[PDB]
Amino acid sequence: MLQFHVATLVDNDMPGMPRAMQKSGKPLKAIKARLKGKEGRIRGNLMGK
DNA sequence: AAAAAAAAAAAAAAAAAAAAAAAAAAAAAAAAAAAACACGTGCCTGGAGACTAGGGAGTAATCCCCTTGGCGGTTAAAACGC
Repeated sequence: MLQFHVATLVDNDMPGMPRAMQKSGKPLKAIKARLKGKEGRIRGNLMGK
């Protein structure tokens, strides 16, 4: 479970790995979700601020 | 009048299609080491050549013994039938 919490802190988009459960019925938004994506920290905040 | 048990309110907690790259399994040919009937080699014991001389087999004559051939008399053996 410690490895599960560490992995979901790092990457919650890993297939074959149980998704982290948030309080509002959503998956947890990890740091990879903050960076990778069109609306991410790179494309939506550094590329397109 | 004081102690114990059940009921209810409050608080904490788990619950979509497409394409490139890599890993992997079945297969498959190529190439490098241990066996094994017959070939390579040297030795020798047996195969081969020559002379002697003799004794066992072939050849000639004879005969008589053994083998073959015929003719007749019941006749037991064979054949035929029910």
